[PDB]
Amino acid sequence: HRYRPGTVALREIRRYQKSTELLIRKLPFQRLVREIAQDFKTDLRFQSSAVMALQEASEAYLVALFEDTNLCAIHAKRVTIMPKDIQLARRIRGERA
Amino acid sequence: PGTVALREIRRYQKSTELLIRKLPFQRLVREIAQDFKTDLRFQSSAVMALQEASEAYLVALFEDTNLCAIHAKRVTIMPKDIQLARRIRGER
Amino acid sequence: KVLRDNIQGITKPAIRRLARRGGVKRISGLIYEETRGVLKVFLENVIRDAVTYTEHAKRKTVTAMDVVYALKRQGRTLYGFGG
Amino acid sequence: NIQGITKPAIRRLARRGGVKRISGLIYEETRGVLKVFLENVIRDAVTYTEHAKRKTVTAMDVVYALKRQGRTLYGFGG
Amino acid sequence: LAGNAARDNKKTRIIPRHLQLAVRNDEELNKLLGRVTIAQGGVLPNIQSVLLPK
DNA sequence: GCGCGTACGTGCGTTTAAGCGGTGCTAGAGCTGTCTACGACCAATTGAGCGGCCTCGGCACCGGGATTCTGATATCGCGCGTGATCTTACG
DNA sequence: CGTAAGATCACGCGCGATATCAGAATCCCGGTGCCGAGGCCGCTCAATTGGTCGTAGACAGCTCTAGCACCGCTTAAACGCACGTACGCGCTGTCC
Repeated sequence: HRYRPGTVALREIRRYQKSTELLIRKLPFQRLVREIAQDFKTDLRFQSSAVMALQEASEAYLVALFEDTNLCAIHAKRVTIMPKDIQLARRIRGERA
Repeated sequence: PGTVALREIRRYQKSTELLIRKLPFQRLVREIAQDFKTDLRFQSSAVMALQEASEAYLVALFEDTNLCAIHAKRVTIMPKDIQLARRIRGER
Repeated sequence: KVLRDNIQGITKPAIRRLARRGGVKRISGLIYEETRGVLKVFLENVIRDAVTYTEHAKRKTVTAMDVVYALKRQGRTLYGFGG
Repeated sequence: NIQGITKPAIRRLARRGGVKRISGLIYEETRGVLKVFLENVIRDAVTYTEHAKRKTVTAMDVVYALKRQGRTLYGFGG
Repeated sequence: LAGNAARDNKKTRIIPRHLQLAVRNDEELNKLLGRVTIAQGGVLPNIQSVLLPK
């Protein structure tokens, strides 16, 4: 049959909050890191542990940001996060101006 | 309604003089300190620095509260706005 | 002389002026008590740190330097009173 | 390159964050935010590496950078 | 607290997730590590009310 | 978008403790002279943690079986609407 | 006697909770292998003590200035009510 919209989302929330394995596949993230680094200095090498540290920190930061964004959306009687939610969250955090 | 609100906003954003009255604030600070340890005295400049910090903090908090209220298609700040602002700030 | 209920010394017009400097236009009734609570928490933390520094100094008087050090501890550095 | 951070990956990160419903423009906004964050952290890490006269950014550089930004990380030789 | 958690999760060896659970579930430790992200730590299970089915 | 309940603004009136100044008392901070305990270091001594190398196992994986959970449907129940029978009123 | 209004019973139609099927989740269990954890042995490298020196700190005494308290004065600041008006709450239509 068919699951009603919004149920598999909750199931995925339960599934992912119980696990700790990273959610961005390694190689695209690594290539993004190398691209970003290149603009600051040429011909650079990275220790795999450094890439893992970056990935851990970024993923944790994004998860926290999404938590705050979800709180913002809920504050507006909403259930879908929208760009304005992220902007407000970062603004209050003091990251964005 | 609401005109004098804007007038007051402009007036108090033009000036810098402190908004909380001096002697109630001093009494409150003395009480709070008393509960942490008895028989404390204060340099008046220490009280003034405490008041400056408190007022700056409260004005920034109110800015964030107003930002939260606008986010909810509202114009009046309400306690849940402050709670959201402090949560997002990482305060407890 | 005993001190009691001074937190109400933060009168409604004062909190209102503060919000005005914060750009707020319309203020709900319940805001005032929440603001008093927030102010009390902030003062408790700052004065806890300041009184700790004062105790280490073995002084019976709290100095502005103590307040400035406490504020710098809380990631709320302040200029204009030394340090 | 930046697009390699796939929409569904952002969906997984949000799910772990507790989000139920996601907007279309979110994905791109998240890509921008992640770009900025990586930019700052990697800038600091490189800065350290340059000062170390090494062509190989180390994990210690990343840890020190994250500490600078008030985002301390554990598990890589703190 | 981490050993307690590992017992609750029925494991003999502590892994990061146990440390994360012990820290975040504990109020004072969570406050102390307020600006620390623990590698392979994950998050606590927490679903907002309004997101739950009716 | 529409419709309804209402919190509190301005103004007015009333009342009060917050700043100035004036005096008076003074607590412990700040600045000189005495006196004394102890850690860096050098020699010499001794011993413990890190690493190399062995040994061992709690859990992942596979595969299978058993217990649970939404979506759909349908009966029981309750509530609303209509007709038939009994009752009362009028003609 | 005959017609019209009202109460109750029977029958029919509509909204809500809760018995059942069924595919997808989730948990438990038999049996195997492994890379990480644990222990023993060497080896440097680390920790401790005999004994010295200047250095910092503790102590005591003289000096006093803003810290504290009250009195009187003046007045800007704070609190209660009429009200009505825009704001908050709730229901509803549309389609993104």
